[PDB]
Order: sequence, then C-alpha cells, then structure tokens
Amino acid sequence: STNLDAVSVEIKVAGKVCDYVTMELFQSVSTHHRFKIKVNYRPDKPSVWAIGPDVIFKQLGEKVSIIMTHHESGEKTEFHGLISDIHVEGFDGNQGFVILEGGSPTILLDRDPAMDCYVEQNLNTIVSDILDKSGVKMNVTNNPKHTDIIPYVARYKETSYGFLSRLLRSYGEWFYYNGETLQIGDPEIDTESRAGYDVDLTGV
Amino acid sequence: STNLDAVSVEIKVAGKVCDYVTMELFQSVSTHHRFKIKVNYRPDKPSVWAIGPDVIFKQLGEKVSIIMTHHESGEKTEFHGLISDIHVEGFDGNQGFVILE
Amino acid sequence: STNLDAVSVEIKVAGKVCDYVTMELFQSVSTHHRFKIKVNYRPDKPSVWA
Amino acid sequence: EAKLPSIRPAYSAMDLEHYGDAGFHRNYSQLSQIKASSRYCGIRLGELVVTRVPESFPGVKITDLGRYRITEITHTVNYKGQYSNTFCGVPGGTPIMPWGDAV
Amino acid sequence: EAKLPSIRPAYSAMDLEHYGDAGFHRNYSQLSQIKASSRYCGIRLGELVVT
Amino acid sequence: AFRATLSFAGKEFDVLDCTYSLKRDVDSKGRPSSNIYGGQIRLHVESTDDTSILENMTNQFKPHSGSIVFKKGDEAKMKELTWENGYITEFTENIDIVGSQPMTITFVVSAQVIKIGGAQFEQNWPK
Amino acid sequence: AFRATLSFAGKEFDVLDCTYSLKRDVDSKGRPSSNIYGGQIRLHVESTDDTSILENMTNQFKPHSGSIVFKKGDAKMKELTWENGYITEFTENIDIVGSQPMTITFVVSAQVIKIGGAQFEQNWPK
Amino acid sequence: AFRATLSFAGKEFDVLDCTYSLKRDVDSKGRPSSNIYGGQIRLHVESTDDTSILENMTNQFKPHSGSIVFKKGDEAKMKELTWENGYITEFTENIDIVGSQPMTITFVVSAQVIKIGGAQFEQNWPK
Amino acid sequence: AFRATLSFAGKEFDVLDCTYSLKRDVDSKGRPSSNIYGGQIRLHVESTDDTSILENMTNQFKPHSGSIVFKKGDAKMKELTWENGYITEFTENIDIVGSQPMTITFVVSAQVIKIGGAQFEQNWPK
Repeated sequence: STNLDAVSVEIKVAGKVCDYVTMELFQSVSTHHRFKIKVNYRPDKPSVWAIGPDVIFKQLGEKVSIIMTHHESGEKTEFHGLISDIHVEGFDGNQGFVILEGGSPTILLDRDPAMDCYVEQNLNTIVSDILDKSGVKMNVTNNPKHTDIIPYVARYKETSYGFLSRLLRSYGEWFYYNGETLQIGDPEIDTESRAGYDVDLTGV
Repeated sequence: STNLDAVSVEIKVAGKVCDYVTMELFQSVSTHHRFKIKVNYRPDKPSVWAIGPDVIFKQLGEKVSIIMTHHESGEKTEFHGLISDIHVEGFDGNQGFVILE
Repeated sequence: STNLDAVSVEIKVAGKVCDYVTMELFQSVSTHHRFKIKVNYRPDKPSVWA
Repeated sequence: EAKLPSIRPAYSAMDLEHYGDAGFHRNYSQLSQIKASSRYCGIRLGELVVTRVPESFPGVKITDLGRYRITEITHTVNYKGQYSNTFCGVPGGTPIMPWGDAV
Repeated sequence: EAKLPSIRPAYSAMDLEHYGDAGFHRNYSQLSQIKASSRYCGIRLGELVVT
Repeated sequence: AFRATLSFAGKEFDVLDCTYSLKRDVDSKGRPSSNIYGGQIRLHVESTDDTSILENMTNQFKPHSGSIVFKKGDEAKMKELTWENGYITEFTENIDIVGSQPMTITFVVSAQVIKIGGAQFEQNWPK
Repeated sequence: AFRATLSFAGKEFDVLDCTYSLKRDVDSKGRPSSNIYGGQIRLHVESTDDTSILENMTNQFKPHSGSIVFKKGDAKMKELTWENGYITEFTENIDIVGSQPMTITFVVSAQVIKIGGAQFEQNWPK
Repeated sequence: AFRATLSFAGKEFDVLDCTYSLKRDVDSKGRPSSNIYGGQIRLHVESTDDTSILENMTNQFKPHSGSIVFKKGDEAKMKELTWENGYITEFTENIDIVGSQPMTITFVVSAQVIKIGGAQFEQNWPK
Repeated sequence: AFRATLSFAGKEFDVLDCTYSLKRDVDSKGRPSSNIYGGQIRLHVESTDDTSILENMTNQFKPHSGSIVFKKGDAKMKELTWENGYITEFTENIDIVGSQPMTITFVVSAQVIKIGGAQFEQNWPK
C-alpha cells in the first residue's frame, strides 16, 4: 500500500493491536528503559466511564511489544516490556483517555528494600539467587568475567536492582537490558552502520 | 556620525579578535566566574568541516580577554580567563558554529 | 440586578480590606500552608516611593 | 599525583589492577563524545556507528568524524504520526561502560 | 518477605505492633489515588467527598 | 422579496442577517474524534426606540426561548428556526451617520436545544 | 456556461462552489520530508426548504457517499466521488440586504476520494 | 499580451500565472549569514477532462522535469524556465459557477536544478 | 480644503497627513491603572531636492523643535508644536504611477507637545 511514512511503528498490548496518539521510548545501557503511551477512545465506541476505571486498572503488569520498521532498507527494532502505571482522566465532558506507563522488567525489581548477606559465593551464583526469588518472568544471559570467590558481600537496606546494579558495576561488568534479554557480561558485539552529515543524520 | 552603541564589548581569543553573535558572563564573590561565547563562521570563509573539529579542539586552555567600554562616560571593565570545553554544532546542511565555555 | 462571580474572595490585612490583583493559597495535611498576594497601588494615591 | 582508597575490598594484587583499570577507562572515555539526531531506526543500542561528512561539501579533505558505541537513544512519534530519534555515544574502543545510577 | 529495622526505639510488644501498622496503611493508601479540578469552594481540607 | 421576523420576549423585530454553525474535531488522518459542538446564533436587527434585548442580558438571569421565521415576499413561509433554554452572551449597538443602516443591534445566543425544520440539536447539560 | 450537480442522500442539489487539496512537507532544501495528507471536500449550495444535509450530520454514527458531476457548456467532463465519509462542519447563512438569500456551506471527511482515474486513500485502523 | 505554455509529462497546458523566488539570510548588521535557498515554482493553469498532474503527485513518486516558455506578441519566444529533479508538493482544484475562469488547478514544484536564460541555481543534495 | 505647513530646521514643507494619540491602561473592571503615555507624531511630507530631514536623523544627535500650522479658509486654525524631540523612523517612497510619487514619512518622539490650550509633559529625570 502506498502513502506510507519512512518508519512504521506497531504497538501490541497483551497480543492485541493498540490505537494510540503518541508514544515515547527511552533506552540506556546504565539505567531502566521507559515507555509512555497515550490511548484514545473513539466517539462510536464505549467511553472510559461505560467500561469503568477499575476494569481498566486490571491490565497492570501485562506485556507490551513495540516494533519499528524502515521500509526502504527493511530494518527493524523490537522492544518487550511490562506495564507498571495507569492513568484514566477526562476534561470538559469528553469520553476520556488512558495513559500507559512502564518499561523493562527491571523496573519491577526496584520496589523492595531488605537485608541479606552472602558468604563465599561468586558473582554467577549471587545473581541467580536474587533472580530466583523475584516473581518476575525474565530471561537472562549470566556470563560474568570475574570467576573467583568473594568472601563476603552484604545487602544493606536496598532493593534487588539497586543491590545488583551497585555490585556488578564496581567489578567493571556490563549489566543492561538489550530489548529481549538481560545481559550480564560483555556480549562481544561488533555490528557497524554508516551515518553521514546531511545524509540520514539531521544534526551532530 | 558612527551609530555606536552605548556600551561596546570586545573579545580576544589568544590575542586575536573574535567575531561573536552572543555572549554571557557571570561573576560572584562566592563562586566561579563563567562565560559562554558563540562564534560566527561566515559563508565566505572555510566552514567547521573544512577546518576540522580536532583542529578546533587545540584551543583548550588558551587565554580569553573581554573588555567593556562606556562611550559617554569613559568607564571600563576587564576580564581575563581560560577555555575549559568546546562544542561544535551544525544542523540541516549548515556550515556550523562553535560555543566556547 | 448586579453581576457577581460565582465565588467571592475577600482579603483583610490587620483588619483592613485589601485591594489585590492576583492571589494564591496552598493548603496541606502534611506540610505548611503558603499564600502569595499582589497589592495594587493606584495613580490617584501615594506611590510606593512616596 | 592524586591518591584515593578503593570503594570495595580487594583481596589480591590482580584485584586492584582490575579495579584501577575500570576507573581509568571511565575517566578517559569522557574526554570527547558525540550527540546526534536522525530519523533512521537502524541505529541500535550498544552497537557501533561510523560517522563522516560527504566529500561534496566545499573544501573538505578529511572525511572521518569518528567511530562510536551507542550508550542511549530516545524514540518519539508525535501526534501527526512522524518518527524521530536522538542518541549519544562514547568512542568505540572503550571496554568499560559508564557508572550510571549506582549508589 | 522483606525485613527492615525500626527507625524509632520500641519498648514493648504493643509499640512495635502500632509502628508496623502505621507503616502498612501508608503504603497501602498509595495503590490508588485521585486528582481533580473545580470551581466550587465547598471542598475543604481533611473532609470527605463522594464522586 | 425576502424577509425574516424574530419573535422574542413578546415582541417582533426586523432581521437583516442571521447565521449558525456546527463542528466536529478531526484526527490527523481525517477520522472524526469528537462529538458535535456549537449551535450559537448570531442575529442582526434594526433598533427602534426601545431597549428589551439589553435588559434580558443585564437585568435577567433566566433561560428564554425565541423563533425566527423566513418568508419569500409575495409572504410564503418555508422555514422556522427556534431555540430553547438559552442565554445572550454578546451584545453590541452601532450608530453611523453616513447612510445605509443608521442604527442597528447585533447579539449572540447560546442555547441547549436548536430546532430547524425536521432536524434538532440537543446538548448534554447534566442537572 | 457551466453546471455542477451534487447527488447526495437520494437527492439532487445545485452546486455554487467546490474545492479539494493535498499537501506534503519539505525540509528547507526542498527535499520532501513526509507523506501526503489532506483530502477534505468543501461545498457551497443554495438552500431550498429541504433540511436533509443537516439531518445527515446529526446522525453521527453512519458513513455515507456522494457524487459531483461537472457539465461544460450546452456533457459530463469530470466526476468526483467519495465513500465512507462524514460531515464535519456545517454553516447556514441568510443575508437579506445583500444577494444570495440563503446558502449552505459544509465539509466532508472521507476515506477515499476519486476523480477521473486518480484516487487518494487513507488508512483507518478498524 | 503575453502567452505561456507548460510542457509536462508529454502534454501541453495553458498557463495563467507563474512565480519563483530565492532567499538569503541576513545578519543584524546587514551582512549575509547564509547561502541561497528556495527555488520553488508556483503555477496556475487551466483545467480540463484530463487528470495527469494529480496522477504524478499521488499515483507516482519519481522525480520529473518540466519546461515553461513565454511568448510575446500575437512566435518570438521570450524566455524559457526549466526544472529537473523535482516533486509536486501542493495541489488544489477550484470551480466557481459565477465569475471568470470556471475550473483551475494550482500546484507548487520543489526541484533541485532551476535554469532560466543564462542563470543556473543548483542545490547541494548530498545523496 | 486645508493647508498644513511644517516649519523644521529653518525650512518649510508641505504636509499631506498628520496624527498623534495618547493612551492609558485599564483594570479588568474598567478602572484606569496607569498614567498617560504616548505622544508620538506621525507626518507625511512631499519630497523635493533638499534632504534636510535625513541629515537630522543621521548626521546629528541633538534634540530639536518644530511646528505645524493648519489653515482651513486659506485662516490660521490650530498649531501643534514640539520641543526636545528625536526622529525615530524614516521612510522615502517612489512610485511612478502618479498621485504625489516622491514622499517622505517620519515619526517624532518628543518630551513636550502643545496644541491650543492643551499640554502634555513627560517625566525624563536627569
């Protein structure tokens, strides 16, 4: 079909296609990924008051997929995440709209301060222990570079992510989410692309 | 005859006159002095790509002089400082510009 | 008849009625209350400098 | 020369060599950096990009601008339906990623 | 289960029961909240409103 | 010929111009994304020795109703536009001693229900 | 000598004006930087005792279709057709001192518009 | 009395209006601060039963060339404006039952090269 | 028919238009909230061989004075005068069609302006 933008974005919530007005996605190698999606309700469909706010509030913690496709070159980007906040609002008597907020599953690992200690393990074993008692479904690649045994590590009133983020980085290990898996260790990625000023680069 | 402004400001970088478009200078008795200068690159002259960003970056640590003169009274203000970091920008095929901090 | 706004606000300073332009007031259950008032000086009265 | 103590315990000589190397490469990586914007989704996080300026520009002899590793990126779609992104990078040979949000 | 110490000394079993009970209700009340606008001056601090 | 007469507050006025409009908001791709809003009537009448439109705007704060009837001169009625539950929101009076119309009144009405022929427009004004 | 006839809602009207337009975006060097958008049709009609376009507007949840035929001189020259459209703007004006005693102008937002072998279509996510 | 003809897509059209402009940014003290930009040709031609300008805007996305020739005296070609590597970025078609020209088409062309007489404007598109 | 003449810098000019206005600020309830400000004079004059008004704007930077006299019958009706003024706008226009081609329009911003028995004074502290 003709009349297509350069890049096409598709959003699916729990496997079904979303009808959005505006999106936003942020990705980092040393922080959480975040998304914010605005959903609209059409005049000829039920409003947010005919459905009920508490029935909308029951899709917290569901899966979101965002896929961006470049038609000329056939190149795509994929992201999988979870919903952690919902807003339902309206003004001046309109039918209302919904705002979905979330990010990578590591955002749900950052809400639980506690006290622990580990005696004579390595970083490979400590990571598995933290992720074993999590309750969040995730897939991980666990390959740290420091394979020796640490006599003592303490978790001092911090969350699971805050404890793990601190400990792995002070040992100089890569620790981030690459869009579908959680990476621990250097992935050894050498994939190059070319960009030119005034050719697919609008500013430098 | 000359339509001079009330206050004239001159900037010299390493002893040579600078062609700027905007300036800001802040001073206090309890913190650092800070300046920010935007430099002009004319279409007649070579651009920032003909010169090269790595040759512009040789200006880190050089001297900067700012003089302010009030013509109707004869008053004056002098400042001497150093360059700490440099930015090179450009958008949509433009010849570029430089910001000195 | 007289035209009046839906809500009327009156401000008194030390018992005397105040002529204001804008007004702001913030109240909390777990912090301080804060107000801000801008007072109006008219050309037919003594000024701020007088 | 400026001396500081380690922030985590070290139990051998090689432990402090590795600790010192991570600190050096994090500081050297901040000497020069890039920040650009585009409308192309082939730019991906944690990968490499080679930047240049075309030879058709007037007076340009050296074309290379750098080789960078992508450390962040932001994607947007506005209310008219147009896509764009902005990103930042460090030089492509760096072995240690930034400190980030750790406390 | 996540465990933490008290930020305040406690001297009996009833003190710690009251301390933990206050912490629970503060965390539970942030599960769902409201925000609204109006032009009516009958809404007052510390009172109840039915929407 | 063409003439229109306005009945309001128990009096009749001579109309020189009249209009009303309706609208909906449209998405960037052309799909409607709102309900119909509007229904404001702008009227232009000849002012003759009495002030009764003015005192309904100022000295009264209750809703009213009115009708406008359009006829083709030689008297034939074809269309009648009525409103119910309305207020006067704008008012202006103009005098220009040059020529043409020397003394006129223009006002605007905002009403909940608008009726014209076999079509109606009702708004949601809850309690 | 020129005539335009609008066939709409099982009726026929006489058209005074008609317009449609399309547009793109450019990026200060002339290179296009977006796709084509627009496609609204604006019409001007003389109103005669029949309030049937207004009733179509008040039926907010039903799309329709229509045709406009252009006749040159003393035979059809062009035909503009739309399908799956709504009326999104309506104005009725009456001026007694001046000419044009009663007129109606309105806008149509449609999914497809076709004219003489060309066509423009928008995608609607349903 | 002048005449103008447009040769586009193998067809000939009759021109009622034509315009093109160039621009250059200027510093606060009067100096130029950029190079030439612009170069967009706006054309106003007559309409008929053929729809070939719209087909090139919608049904095709490829660069095209075109030519406009100006004639003086009721032969003896005056000038000729040429373009190459261009796209149609605007389109409009109006019909008015009363008043002068019945059916017209207006459109704007944004091209890379513009030639008129012995002058040439070229845009640096880095490809 | 009116005759207006301008006496400026020891010369005489033929006036085509003239204006001057004053203003005040007003609250949301219609109460004045500031003092009177304004008093600029806008003049339209027929150009000639002399270029004295231009040399007063550029070559000199001293305040000046001038007067305008209006005659209705032939007699003197009103006189508008200024002192301590500057020329802040200048424009020369040529149009080869007709109706006074060569003209000059300029604006004066003075401290004191006088007409008849009325005066306006500005507070310019020194």
